[PDB]
Amino acid sequence: KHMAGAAAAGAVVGGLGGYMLGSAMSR
Repeated sequence: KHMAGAAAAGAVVGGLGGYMLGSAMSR
């Protein structure tokens, strides 16, 4: 059930990473 680990790590990193890189490239 490594789906919980990969999903948790991917969701967290994706949130912070998507925001910074998101607003950074947007402005």
